[PDB]
Amino acid sequence: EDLELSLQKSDQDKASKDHQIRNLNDEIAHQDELINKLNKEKKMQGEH
Amino acid sequence: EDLELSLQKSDQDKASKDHQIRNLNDEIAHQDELINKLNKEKKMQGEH
Repeated sequence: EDLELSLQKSDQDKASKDHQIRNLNDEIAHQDELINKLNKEKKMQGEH
Repeated sequence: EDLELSLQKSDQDKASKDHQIRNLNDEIAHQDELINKLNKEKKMQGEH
């Protein structure tokens, strides 16, 4: 009963980290167009 | 000894995923001044 108390809580540590690496990967997908369109916005300003 | 084996599988997996989070935390920090550099460009060339 001691060892499951680590085991359930260590998985609880892992699942707390599992969506964390997902959400930070959801961030890089989300800001991707922001660094992409500002690569586009300056170059069309580069004409002007 | 079976539950020790499943504990050491998670224990090796936890810090190895922590190896995945840090360079991913690096890249989310890497573009951070870069997008704000692009942000300060349009605020600079705006009146220009």
